[PDB]
Amino acid sequence: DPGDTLCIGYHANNSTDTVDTVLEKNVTVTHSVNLLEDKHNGKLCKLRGVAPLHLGKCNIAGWILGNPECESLSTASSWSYIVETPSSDNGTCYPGDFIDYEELREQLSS
Amino acid sequence: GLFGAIAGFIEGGWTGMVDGWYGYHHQNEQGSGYAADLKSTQNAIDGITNKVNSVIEKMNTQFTAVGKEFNHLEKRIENLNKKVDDGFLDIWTYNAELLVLLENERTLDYHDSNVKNLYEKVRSQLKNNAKEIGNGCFEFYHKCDNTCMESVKNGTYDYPKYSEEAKLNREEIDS
Amino acid sequence: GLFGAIAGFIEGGWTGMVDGWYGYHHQNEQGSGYAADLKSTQNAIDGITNKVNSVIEKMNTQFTAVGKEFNHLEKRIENLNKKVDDGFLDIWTYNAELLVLLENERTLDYHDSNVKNLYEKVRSQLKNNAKEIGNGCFEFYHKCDNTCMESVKNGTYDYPKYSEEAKLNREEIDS
Amino acid sequence: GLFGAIAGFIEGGWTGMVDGWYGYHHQNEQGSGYAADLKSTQNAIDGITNKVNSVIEKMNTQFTAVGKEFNHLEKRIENLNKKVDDGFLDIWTYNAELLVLLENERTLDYHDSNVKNLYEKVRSQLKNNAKEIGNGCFEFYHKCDNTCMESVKNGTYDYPKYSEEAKLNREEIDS
Amino acid sequence: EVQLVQSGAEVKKPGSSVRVSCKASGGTFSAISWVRQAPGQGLEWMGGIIPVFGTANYAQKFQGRVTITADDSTSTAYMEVSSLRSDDTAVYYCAREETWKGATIGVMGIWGQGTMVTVSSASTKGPSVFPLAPSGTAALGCLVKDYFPEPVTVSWNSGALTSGVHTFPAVLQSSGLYSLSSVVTVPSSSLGTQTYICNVNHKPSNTKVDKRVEPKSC
Amino acid sequence: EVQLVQSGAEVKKPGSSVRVSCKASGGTFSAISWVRQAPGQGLEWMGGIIPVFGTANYAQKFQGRVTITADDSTSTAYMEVSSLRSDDTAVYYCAREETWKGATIGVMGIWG
Amino acid sequence: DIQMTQSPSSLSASVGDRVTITCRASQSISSYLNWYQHKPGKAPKLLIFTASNLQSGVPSRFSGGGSGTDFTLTISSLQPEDFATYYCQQSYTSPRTFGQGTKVEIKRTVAAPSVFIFPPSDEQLKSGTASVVCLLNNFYPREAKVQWKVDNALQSGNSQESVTEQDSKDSTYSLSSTLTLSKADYEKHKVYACEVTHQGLSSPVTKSFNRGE
Amino acid sequence: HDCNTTCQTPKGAINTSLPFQNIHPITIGKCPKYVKSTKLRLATGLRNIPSIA
Ligand SMILES: *[C@@H]1O[C@H](CO)[C@@H](O)[C@H](O)[C@H]1NC(C)=O
Ligand SMILES: *[C@@H]1O[C@H](CO)[C@@H](O)[C@H](O)[C@H]1NC(C)=O
Ligand SMILES: *[C@@H]1O[C@H](CO)[C@@H](O)[C@H](O)[C@H]1NC(C)=O
Ligand SMILES: *[C@@H]1O[C@H](CO)[C@@H](O)[C@H](O)[C@H]1NC(C)=O
Ligand SMILES: *[C@@H]1O[C@H](CO)[C@@H](O)[C@H](O)[C@H]1NC(C)=O
Ligand SMILES: *[C@@H]1O[C@H](CO)[C@@H](O)[C@H](O)[C@H]1NC(C)=O
Repeated sequence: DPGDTLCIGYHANNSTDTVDTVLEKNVTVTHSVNLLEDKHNGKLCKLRGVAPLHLGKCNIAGWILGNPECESLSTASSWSYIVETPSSDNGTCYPGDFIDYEELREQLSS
Repeated sequence: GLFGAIAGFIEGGWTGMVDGWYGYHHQNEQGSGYAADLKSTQNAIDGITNKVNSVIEKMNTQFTAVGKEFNHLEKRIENLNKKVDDGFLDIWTYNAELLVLLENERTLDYHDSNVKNLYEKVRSQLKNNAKEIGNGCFEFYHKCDNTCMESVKNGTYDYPKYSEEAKLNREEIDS
Repeated sequence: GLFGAIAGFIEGGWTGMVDGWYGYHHQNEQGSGYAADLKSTQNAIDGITNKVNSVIEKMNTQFTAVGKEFNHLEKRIENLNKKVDDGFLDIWTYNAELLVLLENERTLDYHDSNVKNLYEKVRSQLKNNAKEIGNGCFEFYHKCDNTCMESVKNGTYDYPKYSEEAKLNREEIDS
Repeated sequence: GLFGAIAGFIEGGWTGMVDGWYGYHHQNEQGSGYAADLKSTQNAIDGITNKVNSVIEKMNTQFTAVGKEFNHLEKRIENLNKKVDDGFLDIWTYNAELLVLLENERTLDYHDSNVKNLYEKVRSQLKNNAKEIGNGCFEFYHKCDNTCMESVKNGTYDYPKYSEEAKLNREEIDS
Repeated sequence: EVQLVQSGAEVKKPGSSVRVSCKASGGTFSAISWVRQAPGQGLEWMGGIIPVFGTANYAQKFQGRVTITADDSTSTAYMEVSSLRSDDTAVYYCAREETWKGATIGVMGIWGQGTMVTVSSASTKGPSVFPLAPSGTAALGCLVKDYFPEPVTVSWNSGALTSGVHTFPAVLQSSGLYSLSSVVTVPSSSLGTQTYICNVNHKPSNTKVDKRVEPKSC
Repeated sequence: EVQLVQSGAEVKKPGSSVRVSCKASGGTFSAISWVRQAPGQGLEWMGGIIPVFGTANYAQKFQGRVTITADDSTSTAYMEVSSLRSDDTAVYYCAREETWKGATIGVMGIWG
Repeated sequence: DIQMTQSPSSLSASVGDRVTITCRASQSISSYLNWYQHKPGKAPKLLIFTASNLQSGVPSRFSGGGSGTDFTLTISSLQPEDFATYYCQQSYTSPRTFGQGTKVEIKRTVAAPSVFIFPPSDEQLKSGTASVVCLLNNFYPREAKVQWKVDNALQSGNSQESVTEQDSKDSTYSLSSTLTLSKADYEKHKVYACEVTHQGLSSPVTKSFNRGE
Repeated sequence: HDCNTTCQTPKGAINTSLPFQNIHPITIGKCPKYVKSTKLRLATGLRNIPSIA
């Protein structure tokens, strides 16, 4: 016979991707996909296109009451969620108890 | 390998084949080179893509705010709220880890099955006109030109056409 | 197919066989017809039924009222209650969808394995007394009556009995 | 068996082999005995141990007190708390039962594949120098001493060395 | 199901480069193919990418210029072509291999919405409208000439007159600018009874024109 | 990762017996091997146990005296040797077959 | 590479008729041919892939078949909706080539064009450029010849032709021929003619005007 | 900042279609599930064996 051989084989590359299986850990594969999200843009954004409501120097109690260390919205405003930094202190400047604070915060969230 | 083809009787892969996952290395007087089996490669890509799509698309969610705010006299519901979040975290983590672990094993065996099937498909086409020589390789007892080569890749090899040519060569190599 | 039998080297199924999942088509002087392998068919039905029973019976529940009623000043626990219901809905939906998707793949391969095993069981019984001709078919080199036919279905084929009869016929067909 | 080796063409196991899961029974003039294939046995133990470790180690928990105390006027949150506990109980029970059921099936097939691969590895080494006689057994056409025996266990059998010795014996047994 | 939303139309000059977006409504890993149709010509597949096999297969004509890429997390496909030339002035489409069977590589399946790309040395030029005064039935119309780029929106009497209205396709003249003609047939009696005004709008140049098509009298 | 914490040092007289503990920080089913080093001498593997294959493989020198065992729930390994003699005065180590590949039987991997 | 050749290049029917479009390949593509329908101003739609397997949402009237090198797409009864251009694309090997194109038209009785002419406006003449517009409204068939006769001298290269798509009400076409000349060459002549030769007209129809009147 | 998003976390928004995330367990909007997993790599190709020996 004049040689004339034919071979069956599979593909290989230089990829260093390693995956974990039930029977063996760190198996190198030619191609793989990542199912986990671990990166964030590091900025609070506009959910549903509507910008959030930012308070800053005040908590929700300060802004809703009108503490002199807080701003107010004169025009018709809208928001998708509320941002309240932990540095916010200027809320109920006069000491006292604000009833249903957590309930009102949730109702004012959007 | 579960089917014994990948890392089995085919010891290693081919870096010279870049156009597909599974394919062939041919050799004749016209030369030699690597080619990928279009039929088996595309049918494996579709299954893997469906596998990836199935994992992702079946997860459908809605708008939801996880955050809950409680005061210092609402510890029990706060602990109840935390118990809900932690329980969901453990359930999702365990399922996600095991899903990848089990499906990664399935995917590798899926490639193993496809390689084994492709070898057997060629084996059924050639029958005794070729000699198995290991490493997933066949030696032809008759001359096979470029038209004859791709005819195996086509899936249209003519066994009776070279049956008598190969049979005469079969009984002379073995003394 | 994972094992390459269903939709593989056996290209198509038989509608003439209605008494079982896997079986045979015989041909001799007494006639021809379809018959189902009782042993392999029943052993596959039991596995599938156990598979269906396992999915259903392992789900055991108790009496429970999902409905919870809250007032307008209990939004947070109401949101907490909704968060519990929605989380359970997403978890159950994803597991149920993936369970069917993965088990449906397993079931089809299970039928593929059984078809492949049945062919190999017949192959081991006949050895060189029969010629593989593709499509999961065997050609006998010796005459095989109805008793000889079902003897293969029984699993009690006598290779030495027709060994010399088939060997003489083997060396004359091939010139 | 999915691969048809365990409880398939190898009808039964060997209690005389206690040093491993898969192995060999040899027979020659020097005697007979059982030996375990070190390579295939260890590679199966590692996979099973990884399988057991994967199920256990991926479950990582933290300090948590399940107990919650409510009064007689907190029935709804108490029912909400109970609904959380019962929902977690049903989810974990169903996943745990199905995980064992599916993985137990996978483990048995994994042993089936390994037995089948070991037989085919020996088959590829011997080629026509040995005759398949069923039950996963080979008969040598040439004398095979202890060095020749373990050379198959080594994986270093010399086919050309006994090719002419076995070929002469091959054409005389068959008349 | 998933829906494909391509990027907006963009106009550039020869020698530049452009990248086209293709966002998925949900998340999928189906293959990506980009197809171009030139004005008056047939479809032409440009290239493709397999998310699970990596790589990026292109055509012989486009190999070297085009660069088809996709991102997994956003499920967004990108098609970039460099060394832009007037030959590539066409509309580009984004498709994903998907049918009821599944991934079904090879078939375009779900398509996008198209993306008009215009390459020419001409800059943004406002349209000029000249009234085609009318002479059974009579025909009067407006002439939108020498504008860039496409398109111009032409109506009649602020959309009051629609039947018999024929707005002709734009024509690329020898100057690299577009010219358009809009006509409508009305009964000869209403020539003086009803005044006819055409409303040509070309937002790329922020030009909106209302021309009074007065009858011509000798 | 899992961490191995062996039992404390113990001193006895010839003829007695001793069992050594090997607690895992987490839970694992990796194989167990115990190795002894005598003062001024080299290392010496004593025996091993495969949690998934059962059994307990020892060495020729130690077969009969040593008894290596492990418990699954606590993931704790135990090495007991009887008929203590002055020749066994040494330091004993507990190791688990584990690398980045996985179970990797044969290699000591993590030590005590 | 593969050369997809669609036959016929163009066709026409009158709703409810049986339609058959043939697509030929240079080499053998087995059964990797797919049919697509393209509408003016709308995204292309897949109808038949792998020579069979009607896409979800496509009505059963669209039926495809064939293998090897010759393929065929059939529509049982033609409707108003499926009046569009059809393309056959191969996917057997890269590059994936489409067909040349096969347009479908709603059949209509032969209708003579209504020819109108528009001289350049006095407002436009102030800009130094002149545009003479010839209009053909609601005619059939599409094919027509427009000749510009400037002082009985045939102007060539100075005119451009624009044709609208078929109207959905009467199934007719409209044509616009714009012969552009500068104000200098426009006033060099006094007579401008638009000779239209069309099937619906027994003889060519010429509409002319005299400059300055 | 002034860019749209479909999911928001205190550490920052995410624009992803993957079904899992590990940035922050407290989210607002259409968001993936939160897991403790560190590496979830799903193999799509076959075992890479380019080794010459
Ligand atoms: C099969 O391959 C040979 C090799 O050139 C060719 O002659 C023949 O056309 C091929 N058949 C196809 C492509 O269907
Ligand atoms: C095997 O089949 C033959 C066919 O008739 C019959 O003679 C024999 O009894 C069968 N053996 C059984 C049924 O055990
Ligand atoms: C193979 O087995 C034979 C049997 O004794 C022996 O001579 C030879 O050394 C072995 N090869 C090894 C152990 O590598
Ligand atoms: C299967 O096809 C049907 C239409 O025939 C469609 O509704 C369904 O979504 C398809 N399956 C999948 C998983 O898309
Ligand atoms: C794989 O190896 C890496 C180090 O190369 C390690 O970080 C990782 O934990 C290993 N995989 C497993 C499952 O232990
Ligand atoms: C968000 O989307 C809205 C759509 O209504 C759009 O008006 C707004 O400009 C977008 N914000 C961006 C892109 O920052």
